Formats: sequence, C-alpha cells, structure tokens
Amino acid sequence: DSIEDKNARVIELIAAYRNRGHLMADIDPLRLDNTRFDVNSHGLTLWDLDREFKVDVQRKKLRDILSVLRDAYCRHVGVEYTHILEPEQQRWIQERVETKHDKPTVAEQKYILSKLNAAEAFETFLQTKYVGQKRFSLEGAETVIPMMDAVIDQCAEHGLDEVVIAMPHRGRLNVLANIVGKPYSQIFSEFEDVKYHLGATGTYIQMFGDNDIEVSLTANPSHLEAVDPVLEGLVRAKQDLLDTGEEGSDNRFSVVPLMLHGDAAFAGQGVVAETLNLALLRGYRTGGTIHIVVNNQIGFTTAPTDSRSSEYCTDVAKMIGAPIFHVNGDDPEACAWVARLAVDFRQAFKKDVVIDMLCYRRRGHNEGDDPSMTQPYMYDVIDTKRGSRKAYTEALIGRGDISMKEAEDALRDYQGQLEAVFNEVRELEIPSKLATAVDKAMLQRIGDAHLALPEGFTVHPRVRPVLEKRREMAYEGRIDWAFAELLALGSLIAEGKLVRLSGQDTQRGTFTQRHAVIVDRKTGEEFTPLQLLATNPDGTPTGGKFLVYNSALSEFAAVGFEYGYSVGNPDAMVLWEAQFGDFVNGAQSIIDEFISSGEAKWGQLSDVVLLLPHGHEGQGPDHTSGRIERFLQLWAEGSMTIAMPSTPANYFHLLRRHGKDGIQRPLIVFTPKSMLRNKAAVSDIRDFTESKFRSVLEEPMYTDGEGDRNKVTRLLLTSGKIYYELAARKAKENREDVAIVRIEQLAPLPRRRLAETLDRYPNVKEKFWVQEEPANQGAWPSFGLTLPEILPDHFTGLKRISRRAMSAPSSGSSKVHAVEQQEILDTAFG
Amino acid sequence: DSIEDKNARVIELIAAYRNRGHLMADIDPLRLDNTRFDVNSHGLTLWDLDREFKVDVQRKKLRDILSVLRDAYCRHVGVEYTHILEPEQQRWIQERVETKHDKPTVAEQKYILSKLNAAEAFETFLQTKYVGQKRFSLEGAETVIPMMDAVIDQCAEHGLDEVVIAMPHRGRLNVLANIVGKPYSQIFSEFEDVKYHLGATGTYIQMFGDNDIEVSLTANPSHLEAVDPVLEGLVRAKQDLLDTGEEGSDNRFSVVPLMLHGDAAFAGQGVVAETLNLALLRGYRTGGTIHIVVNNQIGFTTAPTDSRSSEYCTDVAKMIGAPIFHVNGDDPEACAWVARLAVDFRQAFKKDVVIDMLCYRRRGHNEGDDPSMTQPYMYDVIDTKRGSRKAYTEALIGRGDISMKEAEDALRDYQGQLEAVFNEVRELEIPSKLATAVDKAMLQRIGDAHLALPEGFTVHPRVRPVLEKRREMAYEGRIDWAFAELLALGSLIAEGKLVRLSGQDTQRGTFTQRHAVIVDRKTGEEFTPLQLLATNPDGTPTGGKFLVYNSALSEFAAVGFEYGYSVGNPDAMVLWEAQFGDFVNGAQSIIDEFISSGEAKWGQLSDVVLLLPHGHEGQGPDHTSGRIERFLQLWAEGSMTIAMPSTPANYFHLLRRHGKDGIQRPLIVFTPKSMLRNKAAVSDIRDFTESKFRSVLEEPMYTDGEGDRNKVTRLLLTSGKIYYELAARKAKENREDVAIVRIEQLAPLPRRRLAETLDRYPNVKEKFWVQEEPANQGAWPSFGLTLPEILPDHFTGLKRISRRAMSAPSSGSSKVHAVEQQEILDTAFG
Amino acid sequence: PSGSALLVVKRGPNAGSRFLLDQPTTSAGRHPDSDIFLDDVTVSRRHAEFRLEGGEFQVVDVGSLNGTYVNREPVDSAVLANGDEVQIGKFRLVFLT
Amino acid sequence: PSGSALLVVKRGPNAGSRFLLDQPTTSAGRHPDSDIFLDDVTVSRRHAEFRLEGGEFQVVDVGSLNGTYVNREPVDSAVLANGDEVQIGKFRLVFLT
Ligand SMILES: Cc1ncc(C[n+]2c([C@@H](O)CCC(=O)O)sc(CCOP(=O)(O)OP(=O)(O)O)c2C)c(N)n1
Ligand SMILES: Cc1ncc(C[n+]2c([C@@H](O)CCC(=O)O)sc(CCOP(=O)(O)OP(=O)(O)O)c2C)c(N)n1
Ligand SMILES: [Ca+2]
Ligand SMILES: [Ca+2]
Ligand SMILES: [Mg+2]
Ligand SMILES: [Mg+2]
Repeated sequence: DSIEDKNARVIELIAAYRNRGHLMADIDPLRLDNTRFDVNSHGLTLWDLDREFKVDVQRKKLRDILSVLRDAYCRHVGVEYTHILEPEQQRWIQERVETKHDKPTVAEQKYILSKLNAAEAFETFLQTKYVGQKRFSLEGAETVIPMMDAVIDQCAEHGLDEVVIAMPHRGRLNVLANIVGKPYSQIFSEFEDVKYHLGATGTYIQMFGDNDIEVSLTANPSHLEAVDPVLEGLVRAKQDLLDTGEEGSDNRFSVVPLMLHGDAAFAGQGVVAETLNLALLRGYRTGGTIHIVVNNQIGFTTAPTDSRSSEYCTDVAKMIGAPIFHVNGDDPEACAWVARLAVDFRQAFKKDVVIDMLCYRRRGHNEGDDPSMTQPYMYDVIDTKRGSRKAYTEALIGRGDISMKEAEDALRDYQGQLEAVFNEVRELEIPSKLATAVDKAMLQRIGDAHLALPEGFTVHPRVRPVLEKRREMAYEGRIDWAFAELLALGSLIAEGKLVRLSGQDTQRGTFTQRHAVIVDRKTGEEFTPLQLLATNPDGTPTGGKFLVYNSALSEFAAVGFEYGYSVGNPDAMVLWEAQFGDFVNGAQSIIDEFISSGEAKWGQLSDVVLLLPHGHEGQGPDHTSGRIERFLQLWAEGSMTIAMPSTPANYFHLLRRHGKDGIQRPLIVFTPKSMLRNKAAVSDIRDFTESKFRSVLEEPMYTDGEGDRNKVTRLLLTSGKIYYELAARKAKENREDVAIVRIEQLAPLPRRRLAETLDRYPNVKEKFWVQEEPANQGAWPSFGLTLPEILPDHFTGLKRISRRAMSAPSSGSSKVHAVEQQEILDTAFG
Repeated sequence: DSIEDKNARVIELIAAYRNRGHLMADIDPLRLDNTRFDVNSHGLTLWDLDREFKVDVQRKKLRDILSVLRDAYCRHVGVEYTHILEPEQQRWIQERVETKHDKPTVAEQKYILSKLNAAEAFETFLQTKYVGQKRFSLEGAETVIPMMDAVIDQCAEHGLDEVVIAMPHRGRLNVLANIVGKPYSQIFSEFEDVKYHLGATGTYIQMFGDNDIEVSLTANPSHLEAVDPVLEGLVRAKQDLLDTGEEGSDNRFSVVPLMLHGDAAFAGQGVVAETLNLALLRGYRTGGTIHIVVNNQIGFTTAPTDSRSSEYCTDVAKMIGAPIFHVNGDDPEACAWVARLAVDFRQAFKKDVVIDMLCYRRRGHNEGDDPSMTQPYMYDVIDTKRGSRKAYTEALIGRGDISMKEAEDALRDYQGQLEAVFNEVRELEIPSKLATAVDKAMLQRIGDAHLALPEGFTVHPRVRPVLEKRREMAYEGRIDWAFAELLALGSLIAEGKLVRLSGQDTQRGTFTQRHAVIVDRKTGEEFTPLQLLATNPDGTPTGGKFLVYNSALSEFAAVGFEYGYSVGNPDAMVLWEAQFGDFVNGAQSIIDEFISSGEAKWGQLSDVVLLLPHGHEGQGPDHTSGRIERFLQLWAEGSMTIAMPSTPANYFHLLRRHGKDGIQRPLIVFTPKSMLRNKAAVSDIRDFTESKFRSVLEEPMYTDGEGDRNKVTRLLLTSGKIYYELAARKAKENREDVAIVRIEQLAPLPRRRLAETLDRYPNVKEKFWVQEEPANQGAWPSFGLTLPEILPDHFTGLKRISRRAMSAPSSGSSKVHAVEQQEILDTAFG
Repeated sequence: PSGSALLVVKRGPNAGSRFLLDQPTTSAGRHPDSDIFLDDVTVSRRHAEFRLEGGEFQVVDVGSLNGTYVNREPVDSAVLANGDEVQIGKFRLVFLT
Repeated sequence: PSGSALLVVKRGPNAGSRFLLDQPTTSAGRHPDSDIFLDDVTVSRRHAEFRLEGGEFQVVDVGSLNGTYVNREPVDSAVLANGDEVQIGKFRLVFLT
C-alpha cells in the first residue's frame, strides 16, 4: 500500500492514543485485570517504524511518535481529555502531557519519600496504639498524602490565599497531621470518634518556595458526598469576602476547593452531579474544584461492577467537560506531577479537574472483617503487595537516584517519624440588644430606589406599576408582604450587611411578587433596585451588597451551598428560597445532617434562612406544605428558629432581628403564596418604624380598636393565613364571644408572651388549636403534646380543629380542599 | 504544500465533524444565538474541493466528503457519539448517520402530519375549553407526539411487548390521547388536576406494520425526575415476569422504558445521574432507556446559563457513554428518524440513548405570566414563529411532496380532529386468612440448604461455621435474627413467591450476619443457599426465586427502584435494606412522594419492605436512628405498617404475613445491629411452627414460666433491644413489682391487644414509655399524644423515660451514650 | 343475505364489530354521523365510502389524509372481492360477500 | 555577647523563637532531646549540628532525609556568616554574630 495510506493510519493511530490510550495505561497497582493489556498493526508494520511522518510542523519516525504516545498515555497516567469541547483546553493538556518530562530532582524525590514516611508512620501508630481504627485506614492509599501536598504547594506557588478541603473519614487524622498540620496533642486529646467529623484550620509552608497558604478542612456527616455543595458555598463566601472571583475585583479565585472522594460514593451519589452542575454558574462558581478520588477499587464489600455502569468511577465529571487523570497509586512522582498539572489547568481555565488515584484497601472495611470472604482474589493479590513507601525507596535505589547511605537516612527518618508520634501521645497522659425598626426616610429611600432607574432603561409595561406601587407604599402605607421583605433586606444593605438571596426563579419570584432584578424590555439588561442602598447619599459605600440569583433546578446542592455560604461568612444574611416548600424534602440530608444539627455535633454555626412557600389553596399535595411538623420534630432548645408570620411588618422585624441579633442560628420561615396579594394582609408605616418582632399576636380590635376581651369565651389559637378567614367570618357573623390569637414564632415556643396574652381573656371556657394541615401534620403533633406540659394552667383541655389525618400533605382535588376549609371555619364557629 | 499535508488535514477535518459538528448544527428552531454559525480553511482551499482523498476503501473528492459530513452532522441533527468507549457502537452510529438517507414516503409524511394535526388540535381544545391549562401546554413542542409515536412504532417493529412511559406534566393529557390512546370521555370525566399524575395503560397499533404493543404510563409526583428510578424498577419487575432480559431466558428486554424530561430538571436533579448509574448493573439494568428531553430552552423564568454548567442539558448522559442526538423540533421527519435510530441502538447494544428535542414554550409558564418580563428577546422571537403543523404543511407543498388538494385534505383532517375532541367532551355533560407458621421439615430444609453446597465448592474458613450453625439452629433451636429472616424468605420461595432483596452490601450483610450469597475461596464463584428452595424434592419448580443483589452507593435511586419493582409485580416480596437507617433520608423524596402517599393520591399500591438498621450503641448520630418519629408522622390509617420486632421469630411471622396477607401495603422495619448477636434475642423451633405475629408482647415468665402479674405495680412499655437490658436488670435486682410490655407493631397501633394485655395487671399504679431515642424522637412524640386519646382508661397519666430532646439522633461520644443508657435503666427502676 | 355484503373489524379498538353493506353508499369516517363510525385520530372526519352500483361493491377514498388501502395497496377507488382487507386509518376491516 | 552566635526562626511554626549558640556542638532536629527542637515531619530525628571550633561557626548535616541548606544552597558542611539563612526541613533560621 501507498505512503498516503500509511500516513492516514498514523494520523488515526495518533488520535487512537489521545482518545483511548487511557484504557491500556498501567494505572492499577494490583494488576487485577489479566486481560487489560496490538493497536499498532492496522496497515502499519515493523517496516514502517523508521519511516518518517509529518507532525505539528516537523517530520518524525513512527517509533519516535509511538514512544511519545506510549510515555504520555500508556504508562502510569491515564489521560482523558478529548471529550472537552473547548479546543484551547485540549491543546493545553496535549502540550503538557506529550512533552519530554524532566525527572524530579533528588531533593523533590527525597521530599516525596519524607511525606510517605510521615503517612505510613501515622497509619502504623493508629493501628498499633488504638483498637477499632481499621475503618479509617489509609493503608494502601498513603500516596494521597504527597499528592495532596503537591496540590497545596502548587496553589501556594500561584500565590493563592487558601485551600479548603472536604473529605470522607478514610485517612482524615493523617490529613490533619501531615497536610493541615494539626499537632498530635490536639488530634489525640481524648480518644474514645467526633474527631473524624470536626473542621480544622492550619498554615501550609512551601518546602522549596517562598510562600505560605492557609489550609482548612470543613466539618461533615457520615453521609458520603453530602458535604460536596457545602464546601462549594463555603469557598464562594470566602472568595466574595476576599474580593476574588465572580463577585470580586480579580479573576484569581484565590480560595481553592480540594474535594476528596471514595470510588463507590463518587459514582452512586446524585449530589456529585448536582455540585458539578454548579461549577460554572454565576451564582455558584468557585473557579474550579480539584477533585481526588481515592480509588481503592472496592466499596465496603461491593465490587466496582455492582457500583457503577461506566468504565471509571469519575465518568460523571464528563458532564461538565472536566479533564480526568487516572493515576497509579504506586507511582508517587506521577501522583504529585498530575496534582500540579491539575492546579495549573484550574488556574488557566477556572474549571474542575478530576484525579482518579488508583490504589487498594490493605485491611477489611472495619475491625472484624475478613475481606477475602467477599473478595478472595483481590485480597490474595493485596496480601503479597509491598507498601508504597518501601516500594518507592526500592525504586530510587534501583534507578540509582539515591545512594545506600541515603536509603538508610530515609529509613532512619521513618523510625524517627514513628518515634515522634508514639512519644508526643505518650507525654499526653449572646443576643445583641438592637432595634429592628427603621425611620420613615429608610422606607422612602427603598421605595424611591425602585423608580431610580438607569439612564435609557426600558421597563416592561407590567413591571412599571410594581415599581410605582412600591414608591406609593413607602410614602402612604398599605405595605404588602413582597415589599416588606425588600424593606428588610434593603435596610440591612444600607447598614453595611452582605445579603445573598437565591432559589428557583427567586429574582422575579415564583408568584411574580419579588422583582428584585428587572429586565430591560429592548436590550435584556438587568437592574437591581436594592443595589442602590449599597451606596450612601454622599456616594461612599456602606459595605453592603445585594447578591440575588436564580438557582439551578436543584434542592440538595442549592440548600447545601447556601448552608456552606453562611458558614463561610457568619456576617452575611443568607436566604435560600424553595419554589414551594413541598420540594425542600429533596434537600433532607442537608436539613438533617447540617442545618438542624451541625452546632450540637461539631460546634459549627450557621445563620442560613430557608423560605418555604406554604399554605392550603387546592393546588395539590406537592404545592401545599413545607412540612411544618418535620422541622418542629427536628427542633431542640437553641437548634433553629421556626416561624410562620401572618403580617408583612412582623416578617420584616423577623428578618431584621435574624440579621442583627449577633447569634448564628438557622431560620425556617413558612412563607405565603395567595396571602401575598391578600388586601387585608397589609401593614402600616408605623408597624415598621415604631414596633419590633411579635412572637404572639392579638386582633387589632383588642390592641388599637374598641374590642372588649371580657366578652370572649372561646379562644382560637392559630398561625398563618387562616387567621384572615377566621377574622372575616367573625366580622360577617358579628361574634364578640370569639377571639383569634396568632403564634408567629413556632419555635422556640414563646411561653411567657403566650401566658401574658391568654391572661387578658379571663372568661375563656374553651381553647382550640386551629390549622389547615391534617391532624398528623402542621403544628398540632408537637403543640398538642408540649402546650399542656409547658403551660398547664393555660392549655390543659386544648382541643384540635383541623383537616383529618392524611398520608399526603393534602387532597388532590381543589373542590375537596374548598369543602374541607369551610368545615374548619364552620367548626371553629360551631 | 504537499498532497501528504493536504491528506492529513482532510483526515483531521473528518474527525472535527464527527467530534464537533453538533456545535454547528441547525438544532435551534428559534435561532436565538446569532454567533452559532470556516472550519474547512485549515491548509485546505477552494482549489482542493475537486482533489480526491482516500476514505474507508474508496477515493472521494473533498466536496463529496464535505456534503456527506454536513448532511450527517450539521443539518437539523446534532450527533454526539465519539465519547463512547466501545468502538463497535461508534462504527454502528457512524454507518447509519453518514449513509445517504432515502426520504420518507408520502404515506409516512402524511402520517407524521396526521399526528401533528392531532397534537395541535388537542392543545387548541385544552387552552380554549378550560382555564388554567397554560402550565401544561405542549405548544411549541407538539413534534414530541410524532417522535414518541416513532419510538413506540419502532419497538412494535422489533416485536417487543410493552413501552412504559415516565414523564412530567407538560403535554401529559396530549400523550394520553394521542400516544397511550385513552378516550376523551375518560381523560375529561370530571375536570377541575389529579389527571396530571395518574397511571394509564393502552394498546398501540402500528399504521404500516402487523404488530401491536402495550403502552403504559406510570404515576408520578410534581417532583421533577423523582419517578426516573421508579420507572426503571417497574420495567425490570415486568421484564422478570416476562422471562426477558438479565433474569430471563432471552436477551430481548422486551419491556422498554421511555423516559421524558424537562431541560432544567434533567441537568439539576441528582436522581438523573443516580438512575443512569443503574443502566448496566446486573440487579437494575432494563436493557437501556430511551430518553426524551423536551428542550424548550427555559425553566419557568430561568435561562439555560443559570441552570447548567455544560453546553447541553443532556451532558450527564456522557457519564455512562450514551449516544446523544440533538434534534430540531421544527423538523418532525428528523425527529421521527432519530427516534427510530435510538430504538435500534438500544436493541443492538442494550444501553440508553438520549434524544434532545430542541423546541420552545409558546406561552408563559402559567396563566397570568407575561414571559417577556424575564425573557423579552426569546418571546419577541417566539411571537413571530409559525406553528410546527402549518410549517410542516408549508414544507411538504414547497418540496412538492404533497399536492394542494392533499394540503386541503390535511387542513380538513385538522378541523375534523378539533371537532372530534370538542364534540365528544360536549356529549359528556381485604386480608387473606393464611397461617404464617411452617412445619419443622421446612425449617430443617432451609438449614440443610446452607450445607447442600455445589460439587467442588470451597467455602471461606470463616463462612463454614455460619453454614453449620444454621443447620444446628434448624434442628435444635436457639435461632438468631439473621437465620429467622432467611427462614421467612426461603419458606416463601418454597411456596412459589418471587423474593427480591437488595441494598448496600446486602448479600453478606453490613454486620457479616446474612451470607445470602457465599464466595468460592479459590474461584470467586457465587452460591445462593435459598435458591435451592425454588425446586421441590421431586425436582419440579415451585415458581419461587431468590433475587439478591448488592446495590450501588445510592439511596434515592435504590429505594425508588425497589418501590417501582413492587408496583411492577404486586406478587413479589420486595425488600430494600439501608446500610444504617440513618442514610434513608437521602431517599426522602421517594418515602414522601411515593411509598407513604401513592395509594391515597393515585390509587397506586406498593408492598415494598424497607429494612432500617436502628439502635443506640454509641456509634454516632449517623449510625443510630432510622428516624422512627418521621415514619410515624407520615402514617395515616392504612398508609403503611411500621414495626420494630425484638424477637427473631416475631420478625419471621411479620415478613411471612407481609408476603401472604393479599394486601399491598408498604412495610417499614427498624432492624437490629448488635441485637443480631445478643444470646438472649434468640427463638425456639415452636415459635416458628406453633405461633403467629404478635403486635404486643409480654415477658415469657408471665406466659410460659411462673410469673405473678398481680405483684406488678409499675409497667414499662417499650420497643426494640432496650427490653433485654431492662429484663437483665429485673433478673439481677430480682424485681417482681415491675413488668415489661413490648409494642412490636408501632403502626397501626394495636389498640385491642394493648388493652387486653394491660388488663392482666390489675395492681398497676404508674405506666411509663421507655425508649433509647431523645424525647423529640422515637415513638414518644406520637404515642405520648395518641395512647391517652385512643385508650383513656389505660394511658392517662403515661409518663416518659428516655434520652433528653436533641437536635441530632444521638450524642457523638460513645462514653456519653453509655452514661445516658444506664440513666434510663436507673430511672425505669428508680 | 344474498346481494348484501359484510365488514368485520379485525384490527382496531373495536375489533369484532360488524357493519352490514345494504345501501347504495355507506360512509366510513370519524364524523359521529358516519354509517361506519371508526373512532381514531388516524381516521379523517370524512374518510371513505363503500358504494354499491349494479352487483359490485366498491371502496372509494373521499379526501382522507391517511388514505384507503385494499390488501396493503393504496387506492383512490377499488372493486372489492370476498376476503379483501380494507385499511381506514389504523383499522383493518375484512370484506365478506 | 561576643564570640556567641544567635539563631532566629523566621519561617516555621515557631517563628520568632531564638536559640543561643554558646557550645562546641549544638544539635538541631526532631528528637525532643535536641538543643534546637524543630517539630515537623520535614525535619529528621537527627538532622543538623551547629559546631563551634576556633572562631568560626559551622552547620553540618548529620544524615537527614531533606538535607540542610545555607542561603538556598544544599550543603554537607558550611562555615556561617552574620545574616546567613539555614533551612532545616520547612524551618528557615537566621544566623546572627
Ligand atoms: C450517603 C451514605 N450512604 C451510605 C453510607 C454507608 N457506608 C459507609 C459507612 O457509613 C458504614 C460502614 C462502616 O461501618 O464503615 S462506608 C460505605 C462504603 C464507601 O465506599 P467508597 O465510597 O468506595 O469508600 P471507601 O470506604 O474509602 O472505599 C458505605 C456504603 C454512607 N456513609 N453514606
Ligand atoms: C424537584 C422539583 N423541584 C422544583 C419544582 C418546581 N418547578 C415546577 C412546578 O412544580 C412549579 C411551578 C408551577 O406552578 O408550574 S416547574 C419548574 C421548572 C421546570 O423546568 P423544566 O425542567 O425545563 O421543564 P418545563 O417546565 O417543561 O420547561 C420547577 C422548578 C418541581 N416541580 N420539582
Ligand atoms: Ca443571626
Ligand atoms: Ca402484602
Ligand atoms: Mg472505595
Ligand atoms: Mg424547560
């Protein structure tokens, strides 16, 4: 055949290596697949090895092309990059992977060996000194320590400010000692642990460089990968604070997320896809995450063939076009080199890089597990494997890189590392009294900001009346719920606070009520009225900012991210909004594992606000309830604040108190839908200037009007929008004998204010808890049990008025809903 | 430059089209990106157009190569396939996409037009006849109807048995009328809806073929993508029933999943990745899913740039190497052609295919939404777009495919379709009394099955005593919890029932207690002892089967799949097992939206069992509680059965009753960890042969021994493993005045049996509910409120003994745990 | 009966249904006032006609979108014979005489 | 004082710490019995020695894994001058005389 035919085959052989060489790469330290390892023979023969072929524009022999291709793609590094859509990114990897690599210096090699000495000495101590540390063993994966070191060092070489780590339990205390740099006295203070879940901060100092970098580790539950979006939010909050990245003056993103994973969890957990989906979003990007999968090719007892449907545990990363590097855990030099390349890619393209470190799990999953019961072949191979430290020491002698004296020096150092940890451990034998009210000038300034439009801006004809009605409300009163929320956030911004608000369609609002961002009818340009309050009338900044975004169609990653954002900046006002509260159950792992329990478990505090649209309106069981009963079940003294305000102003004070109380505590708010446009659910200017947050509320006839509380014999305790309906029935039926009291703050129950209020009704003979929600839902399951115990002289005999107990939050029929609703109001007045 | 240089460039130009041509393809019907659309000029010029180049082995001109490449990859179909690792699959797509395509016959074109007529007539009726149908409008996406039709038709052409559809709300009633084939009388029986969530079955008849195929649609919540694993489990259960696929005699997988999606939800929801991860697993594969994304390039008000971090909404499909086809919604012929190719790929390779149908959303997201408020550019373009039916009719006339008479015939047909739906709607003005006990021969047969090993099988030395101890237990008694579970499942198999058991490390058991599958120490071969009970002593099949698998590291997709599997086969015993009950919250959307509420909401029944390892042992807040209180909160009369058995035999009867009661109701079981190896938590042979399920239990001293119930003054009501500890304290402290009663069935509360039991204690002066769980957790929140109401003569004055209320399921310290536990036992006897 | 013909639905949602051909013209379509009302989106409002002139029965397409078929062959008009199959939309009818 | 030297930690976890050089041999390492105890995994059990013979101060590597550096240059042994920087593991010490 022609030289033209042979050339064609070489161009295709070059493409075959770049695309699929990773499949032939020697990445498995155990060499378990005997059928893993000729592509060359496809019209090309031994005769063509010395024939020259054109290459990008030099002319090289086939053997020279093959040696470069084999070294680059078929040794201890499996490169996946031809799936990347950006040609610049493919060319960048191709250039650094296909160049002739200069081997590490003896100094660098000795430094890697000192980190393997430290990693293995730490593990030996752990297994020896304490019982039940098998589940946390990094044995067979110690190369992750010089690899993490190389990541952090490379970040310090770029002059970045911090590396924040998220990881599961395997090798955590090893990471704390050898990466984070925590002393042994702190690591093993009182060992029984909770130490496998706590956060930590330290300073990394470069060995050959001039820079330092902050290194921190975040707190996490046992729930594998749940921390992934939490880390991202935490890093973004830090980036915003340092004026770096998306919301900063530089494009450096100088706070780096380093996310560690297990191979079974990285493939099976959906939050991984959800977090990767945040990587390039304006409201969630962190300039790219460095991911490390400690791929020990097992999940407790489960083989990769039962854990994933793809060649690699990292194939989910192809979702966002991230480059993936599969690296042999027995080659610490290739592991460190890939780590540095990854940081350089993240710096050049502000996008995620995935490192798949192939290794093994030397022990069973936990103390009292013979892993050969379920995987005999794997553990017969592992039982003959020499340790990575001794193998690397053996390699350096073999290659003549280090002398026999130097090997003895390295062995002396190891014993000194072991003696170091054994010796040190042996020797180890308020609320702020601030006013939430604002002046009339503040309310006016926020209303005027809605009309202070940019030059030549065109407002949509349907959005213009909203802007004008807000200037009217600000000066005249009759302020609705949607305006009161912006009055609260805008006035915090004016006071210098960072306010971050986000969720699905949050910019406009699900119910077309917010309009926090307005779109230019002719150019699509955005305008944020509250961003004007970040500047004082004299032009100087307040220090405040309005960061408002539309989220992705996620709950788990979005709620996790917002929780992490509040941990990353305790001074920020962070609010996440559900489309409807009914969808927040998709983020249950975050509510359970982080928001409701993080403080008691880890001492980690969060001031995150969750806005959950709630209310029975006939819109179905997936558009009715934020599951009040579940949040109330999770609650414990000082856990969270749980509220359901009935008034725009009482919600204003609720938010303002939350952002100014100097306490870090999550706030759960059951927000309205149709009550947003209820003409009665409106507030006076005075309610914003001359009042505070009211945890309990009475009818305005008893506080402002001419209402006689002594004629009252039946008292209806309620929360939410049903008050207005009960009150309307009271007005039409002219009933003086009945009064309605609203519990605005559900948790903590306001015992004192509730008592004081009921004492103003001396002739009450029957008390009733009124709710829209079924008997097994709403506030009744908890209130029914706690109210007669907490206040026995006020709630012993407290009966229930509600929808009947159901297996769903509501009926599916809006006609049934209308019938059930009239029944409650008829019983309340029966 | 040389012809060698020019050849090299052509080989690379060919690779550039196959790899990246999809980026230049005319896939957007709105043409919103003005910068979307020369690659040719890279050393190649106008002069080289007529130069011949070698191709796979013919010689073609550059213009001939370019025309094929442009037709195949740059017209109305964007093909993504070069990311697929299997070369056979890449070659299969390349051959069918790069061939010269024969245009449809006039008959086929007229048939597509009749389906657009039906799709548009249906939509026109919907918007006209009823108010508030804007949120469900398929307007701008009607091409999905001939596309779905082509999918189903192609499945019928392969002679398959059924197509099962899962989809969100958009165009559902249109799918029901024009795809599922339900009549208008059923579709609009009583319109107010719940009709957007119900299941349906119909028969599809081919228009040009000889075959019929069953078409069904599954029920789903408003939670987008939650139904994805449910559909997969439902299809797998159907496949297993038809003896097709993974657990069948043929490799046909003749039940096809057709999964529809929205573009924002497909990119943001983590369950999508989790379900794609099931696609090739032994225990979860369905032979490949056909996915359709109705890509209207908007998510309520959110633009794709805020919803995803990748070029396409379908990039998550690259995770499992699925081919992706981006297709212009304005080209119904290309839409139908891609649909048929997809079914052929799924048949050839038993793997998922993703179809990204690019379209638009003609209206706002709901009635009273001006979508130009948030997207003015998109809706200024949409407002000028002609409908797909009229555009296709205009195309066929233009191309001369149909005559003017034929166009009038098509317009006459449309009016007849509109009149058809307007006229039809106008004219529309028990438990089985079965014994759960087995004979001694059955118990012996199951014990003997553990030792009836295959010829030349080598058992692991640590697994051999387990096998021998089970033969001993079967003949001698002292049966532990792990054996009683297998006694229950094995005896159901012997009776002919299909038993499917799965979860993380379920084959062996998390606590090395199950050993349902045993591994050959020398060859890795698997042996399933209970699979021997599928055959009678005479060799004839029983009709029973043991399907036991290790799941992926998923909860959402695994629990969803098992729920769907129980809906797909009501006769199967389906059990999902959590590693620890604490991880089931990752599947909260499935528990809330399907398991606990599917029957009340949709009339859809499930008999799924959830095994949730539960118990306070000092192992942390993520290894202690399955959140009993949350399941009890969700419960309503006839919703679910909730149990926490304390005895191996009482658990045996619980499972046997569940599988033989002839009732489809989910079963939630709080299963043990350390109580599995408790020497006291053992049962007699007689408890399995001469007894039934006991919802309430007394101490064996009062039922078998010489216990005097009249000396009892204090009664301790409990559930779970804490009984043994209380009983041990009673034995050591020799206390006759105290008795312990166990509530084995938590829901439904057994009022009658509980009453009967307490009546046998006439001298009781103080009752106490004893639990390990904090005051706000366990059974107390519900029992504390319901027990004095349900039985006022028995539980008025019932006090609580437990751990204090906490924000987490437990303390992190095992020392605190040990102190708190001794405190409860000390208070119980204080 | 002699001279009169029969149509039997063999494939379609109303399989087993029978229509007697005893008139000069017998309309087949989706219009509810059709002599043979074949209810499906594939059948046009006015689809076909079964005509009896002299002794022979004829099927005639009267402007349907999906056409009329006789023994899998598209026709504008066709003489029918005992055992012939007529396709009107997704329906397959068997002609007996 | 005259004849005696000083070591000041400028880079390391104990930055600001000072060690007086007033002996014939002054050991530097991770052994807790070291004259200059530099606590880090990068410093060997027995790392360096500061030797005073005659008038000149010398730094000597005594078999460490990561070596000893004087003004960013690796050494086996080196004479020290006022203002020189010694690197022992991640620690950077400033020599004053
Ligand atoms: C979300 C959720 N769901 C399930 C689990 C359970 N769970 C764990 C413990 O919690 C339990 C057992 C133990 O005692 O150690 S460890 C584990 C296997 C992890 O496999 P991997 O990712 O490959 O990592 P590796 O261990 O480094 O090889 C599972 C599946 C969980 N933690 N979180
Ligand atoms: C899991 C979860 N989380 C959030 C939602 C909320 N939610 C919906 C309603 O439920 C609410 C609003 C409405 O009134 O219609 S519709 C919607 C947007 C869907 O975007 P898409 O996927 O591109 O589809 P398309 O609509 O065809 O363009 C969202 C985000 C949900 N349903 N489930
Ligand atoms: Ca606060
Ligand atoms: Ca049952
Ligand atoms: Mg693993
Ligand atoms: Mg959409």
